[PDB]
Amino acid sequence: DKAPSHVPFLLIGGGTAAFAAARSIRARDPGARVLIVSEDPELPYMRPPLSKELWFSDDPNVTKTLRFKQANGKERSIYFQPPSFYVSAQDLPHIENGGVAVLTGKKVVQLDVRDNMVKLNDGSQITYEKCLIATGGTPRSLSAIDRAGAEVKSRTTLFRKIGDFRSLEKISREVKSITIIGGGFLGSELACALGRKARALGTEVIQLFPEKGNMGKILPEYLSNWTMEKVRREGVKVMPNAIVQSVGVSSGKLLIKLKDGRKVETDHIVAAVGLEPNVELAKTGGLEIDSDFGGFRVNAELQARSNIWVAGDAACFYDIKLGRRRVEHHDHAVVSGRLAGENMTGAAKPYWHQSMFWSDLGPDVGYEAIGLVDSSLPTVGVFAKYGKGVIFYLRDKVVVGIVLWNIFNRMPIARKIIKDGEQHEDLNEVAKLFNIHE
Amino acid sequence: DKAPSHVPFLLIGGGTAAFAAARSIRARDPGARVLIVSEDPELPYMRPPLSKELWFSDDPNVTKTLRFKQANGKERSIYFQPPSFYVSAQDLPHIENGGVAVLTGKKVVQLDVRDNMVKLNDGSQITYEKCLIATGGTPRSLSAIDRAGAEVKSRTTLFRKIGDFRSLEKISREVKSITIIGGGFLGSELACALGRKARALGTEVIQLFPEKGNMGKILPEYLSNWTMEKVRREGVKVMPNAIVQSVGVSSGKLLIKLKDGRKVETDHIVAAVGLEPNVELAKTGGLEIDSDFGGFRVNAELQARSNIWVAGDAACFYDIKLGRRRVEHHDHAVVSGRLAGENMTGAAKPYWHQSMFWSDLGPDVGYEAIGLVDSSLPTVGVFAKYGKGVIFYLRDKVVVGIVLWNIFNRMPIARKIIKDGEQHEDLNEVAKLFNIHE
Ligand SMILES: Cc1cc2nc3c(=O)[nH]c(=O)nc-3n(C[C@H](O)[C@H](O)[C@H](O)COP(=O)(O)OP(=O)(O)OC[C@H]3O[C@@H](n4cnc5c(N)ncnc54)[C@H](O)[C@@H]3O)c2cc1C
Ligand SMILES: Cc1cc2nc3c(=O)[nH]c(=O)nc-3n(C[C@H](O)[C@H](O)[C@H](O)COP(=O)(O)OP(=O)(O)OC[C@H]3O[C@@H](n4cnc5c(N)ncnc54)[C@H](O)[C@@H]3O)c2cc1C
Repeated sequence: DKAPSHVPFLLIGGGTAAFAAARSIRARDPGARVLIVSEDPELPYMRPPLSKELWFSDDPNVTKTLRFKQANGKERSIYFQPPSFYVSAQDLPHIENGGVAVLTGKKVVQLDVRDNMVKLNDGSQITYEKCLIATGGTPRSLSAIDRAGAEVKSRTTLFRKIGDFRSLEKISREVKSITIIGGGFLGSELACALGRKARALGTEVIQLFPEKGNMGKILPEYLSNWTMEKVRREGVKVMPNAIVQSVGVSSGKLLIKLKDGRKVETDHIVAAVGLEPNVELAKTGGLEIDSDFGGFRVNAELQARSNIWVAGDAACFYDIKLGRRRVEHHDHAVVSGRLAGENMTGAAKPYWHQSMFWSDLGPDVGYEAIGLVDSSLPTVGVFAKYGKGVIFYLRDKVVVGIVLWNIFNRMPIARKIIKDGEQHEDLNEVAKLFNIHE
Repeated sequence: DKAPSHVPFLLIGGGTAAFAAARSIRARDPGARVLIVSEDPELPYMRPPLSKELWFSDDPNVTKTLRFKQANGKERSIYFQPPSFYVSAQDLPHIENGGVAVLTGKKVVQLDVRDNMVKLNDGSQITYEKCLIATGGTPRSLSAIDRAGAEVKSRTTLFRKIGDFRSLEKISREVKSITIIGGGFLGSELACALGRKARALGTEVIQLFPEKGNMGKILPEYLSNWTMEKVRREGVKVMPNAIVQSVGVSSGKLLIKLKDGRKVETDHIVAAVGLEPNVELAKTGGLEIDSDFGGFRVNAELQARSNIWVAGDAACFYDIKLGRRRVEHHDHAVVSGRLAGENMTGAAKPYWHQSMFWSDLGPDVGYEAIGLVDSSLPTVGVFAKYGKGVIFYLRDKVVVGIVLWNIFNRMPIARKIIKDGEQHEDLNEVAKLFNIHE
């Protein structure tokens, strides 16, 4: 309840990276006292289920329980730990053997790097010995929607939190037409999710984006096209090559006008058009932000200053093997958050273990990716029963990124390929490492 | 001298930044053991005298003694400390209360960050606890000269080291014409030095550069032009707007041909056209280079990795007040080197004290500078008795750089102006702080 005046380990933001760092610290410093300061009233929880498993649950009380069944059939909660796992912030300095506390509903509004101090929105001040910035990011919006009136904004969801899942799940049961703007994995996952729900009600789900196919920036054109067909088969009207010119309300309906002259009538909009790193604290903290990738600029060890690290979506870090990056993946927040916790306890380790990404777009599509995955890089695809396959992303004749298409339990192989940096003469032989033959 | 297997503090490079760090480390830890590895045969020495005082010495043995009198008339050596200040590398781990050693004539060729180890050109391996990279930079040459024959290269000086001063000084007494290429402070300082020698000796000194006038990139056009006139008054033939097309030999002499119709014939060429940061070790070390400014990319505390720092000309650092920069100034090497040393002894403080710059172009021109000094920025100059004046460099209606023209003992005032960063209603009133009125 009441924030202590001083804490050894202070973690800013109560998300995935923060929780991984808290567990990492406690593992290496058993009696450590870690304080997470989270503006969100919720305790740390994982987000991937918010766009997937929580929508495919048979339990009608899922919106209340926030529980789901994993791939192996085991049921669990999206929260990393139950409330009993944590200690209260007030008892954190006094409790024997320390623990992990979460100060929910409180925002760090000022970072005093000189005096190792943070100021909260309620005027409280907390001094620290080692600080992790794990603020993640805010979902971006459209300028066309920003310029629109207040009703348009109130009928637009920026999907990221538990509150967005509950509000949107209720909307899906109240309106007849939901439009998703954005072709990325998130927008495509929400389209498949709302798509399955729409079938029970006979409602409409629309997805439009500027690219020529789903994940146009990520997957090569041919696979992006195939994926778009699978999204359509999930009960989605996909409108590629769509750039939003303006948005307004006409007779109660939302009217989306595209630059190509087309117009779309809908009841509600979901905007999935990228993430904005939360770097407000860089101003008072005098911390550097990366102008190319956004976010806090940190080195290979995720360190910004003597006792300040950054992990998760907010951390623009230097990859020794792949260059400066900023990754927005669940496993990355775990890996980078875990790494930060180790470095905050003297590990002095650099980012080395490459984190992975995954996405599920209906039952027939499951993606796993790792490394530099971008459609503008040269690509070589090897497939077998359309069906499954691997896509290698090349730079300087070396594989720097891999996308696995309906191939599971083989990420270590992909990680080793990127690691060794070997110049392969025939990627067909390399595809056999992923059980792709013929 | 032989290198130990281990040393607590390892400084790569034996220049100004390295010495300032060694002095700083020892000041903080009077028992520290510091090893400087220098590819140069010389002990650490300051460079500004190589283009100024050493050429105006009243001692005809200056080229051998390398001693000179400062502005206050106090004689001293170009070396930071005499050999008695240092100990041998072999005895460094065994001498009680440690000391500072300089491994001369050895080049670190490999940096193994993982194992905190370096490899020398002779195969020796040295492990460290904390490491500073102070490798400075190599003088840049001209493509036109790179294309010329070996004889042309043999008669071109890349002025930077003690050997270049001795070689060029010997030449000035053996040839009839020397040509300096480059309009910066270095080229201009050398022009004034050789020009004075040419006065009471009967020889020619030529300076040519593509800019409209000396320090075209630094000073405003009107002040650059005024400075060019006084360099000429020192006995120099200044040829602005000169772009070299080729360099060849003609009857034993060097014939420079500019892109325009002009042609210059001289006996010797001195090239002073910028510096190339020495970042060879970034490859094996897995260290990040700055593609914009060059050099190693470090944070505000001059840190690159957990136990690696960078200082001096080779350090691209984050200036909390002015942004990311890389400065190539003597005082910067001292300030950043000693700040590095402090941070290598647990200080953990950012670059906050702004370093200054100076240049002497004859007896009637004394420049001092601080902050972001760039002719492409908007400037406001205030002058009194042409005489003296101050040049304010503005960004966002705030002073970010100051050049003082024949105004001394007032750098703390210029530093304070840049520190406060307040929008001034009238810069004339600010100029009064520098004793400029009417
Ligand atoms: C709906 C959804 C589905 C996803 N699905 C997948 C998937 O299938 N696969 C995959 O690999 N990745 C997926 N991701 C990405 C993954 O969830 C993110 O990379 C991960 O959540 C990043 O965690 P984080 O801790 O870095 O940031 P966050 O989880 O955003 O944590 C930051 C927290 O700090 C708080 N905060 C911010 N500023 C302050 C402040 N000043 N003071 C206090 N608190 C502050 C924020 O409110 C927030 O609660 C998904 C993301 C979303 C949103
Ligand atoms: C002639 C001259 C005049 C100048 N006059 C002025 C002036 O009036 N005012 C001013 O402000 N600045 C002046 N400067 C600039 C100032 O001298 C520099 O900013 C300063 O020398 C930078 O010091 P440093 O230690 O960073 O680099 P350096 O002095 O270049 O030190 C680097 C050293 O490390 C060595 N080294 C490099 N790589 C390795 C390796 N792998 N292993 C081992 N050793 C290595 C190099 O050989 C060199 O000896 C002048 C410079 C010159 C050359």
